[PDB]
Amino acid sequence: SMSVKKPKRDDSKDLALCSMILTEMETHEDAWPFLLPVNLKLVPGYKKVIKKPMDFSTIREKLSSGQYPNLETFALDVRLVFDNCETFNEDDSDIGRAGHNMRKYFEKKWTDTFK
Repeated sequence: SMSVKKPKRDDSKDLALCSMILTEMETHEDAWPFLLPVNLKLVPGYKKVIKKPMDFSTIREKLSSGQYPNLETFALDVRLVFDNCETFNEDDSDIGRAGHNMRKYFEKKWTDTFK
């Protein structure tokens, strides 16, 4: 509250560390469904159904342009990529499995870097 603060966590490396994690996600072999924005002209249903599209290239652009106020907003966008994937894809499909694998990969990197 006013004039009552928890001890100051050092957040000066967060930007660099989020960038590294994003690089690691981008270079994973199962990243291919998530690297670029879904083509809303060519994928039936996607525009209507997925209210907030998100992808790794868009996260990169946001990150590099100071559009994440903190590391939780970054994590929220990454999770949005996978939540979208689950909404639109059967679990039993290549893309469905890709999204599960990537989400796990991310959550491990996140816990190991910050938790």
